[PDB]
Amino acid sequence: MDRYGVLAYHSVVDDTAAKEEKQYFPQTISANLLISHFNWLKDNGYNVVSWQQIIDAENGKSTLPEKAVVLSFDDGYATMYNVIYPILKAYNYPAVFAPVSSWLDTPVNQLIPYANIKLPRNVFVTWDQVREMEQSGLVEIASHTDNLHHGVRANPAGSQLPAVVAPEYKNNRYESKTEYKNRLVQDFSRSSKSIQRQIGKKPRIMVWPYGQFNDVAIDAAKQSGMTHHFALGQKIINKIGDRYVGRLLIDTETGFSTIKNFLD
Ligand SMILES: [Cl-]
Ligand SMILES: [Zn+2]
Ligand SMILES: [Zn+2]
Ligand SMILES: [Zn+2]
Repeated sequence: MDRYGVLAYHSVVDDTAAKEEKQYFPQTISANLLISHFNWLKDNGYNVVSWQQIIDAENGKSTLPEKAVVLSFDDGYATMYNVIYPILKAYNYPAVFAPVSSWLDTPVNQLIPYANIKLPRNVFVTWDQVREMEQSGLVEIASHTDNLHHGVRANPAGSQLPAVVAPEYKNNRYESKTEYKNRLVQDFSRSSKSIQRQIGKKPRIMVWPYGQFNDVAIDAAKQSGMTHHFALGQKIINKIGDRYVGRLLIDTETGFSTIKNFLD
């Protein structure tokens, strides 16, 4: 066919504990739930394809199988390497991984400023780990911004919005449209270079933090080679060649009927 679905995952842990009170990051699920999805896909005729097969399809080099599905993992959590990757290898499932590049670029001796707190560097993967995963041929490296996976103050009353989608209010004023666009263009361009130099491939997908984007962000990403962009459930079916790619956001309540209705 000419259609494909996309699933969006974040962290995956061995812990089967109920998660609501455990202080993980949002949308963290259990490895059992992940396996259940991986089993349900293959036992229902869904074929996991790599991003390369998508690109090969749009370029008229090969066709996709029926009920094509892409798997995607956001943020750069060490669980990508420690929990997810062994499972991808066991299933021979490829995937797209979107680490925040300034998090990875943080030296091992430093914490990562993250809203009100500072995180141990090994919450996240190292670049050695990313190289190994990419070299397997199973994992495509996408961008998830360099350092725009945070909020900015978006008004004088102290409202905070994702940095990608809001001119910043600081020094008692709003960014100019030109300042705001510049902020996205340079961050995205540093992300592309940060990934390229470790990995050998410029990323060719932008994955938006929190699913949120706009026209300025799209054009900023496009300028650095990321015309394909991954959002969340604001679009369900993707056709070969689409720039705007929708995804299902996975959470601990995502059961088979949820996945089925989406992929239907
Ligand atoms: Cl997301
Ligand atoms: Zn099975
Ligand atoms: Zn995400
Ligand atoms: Zn994210």
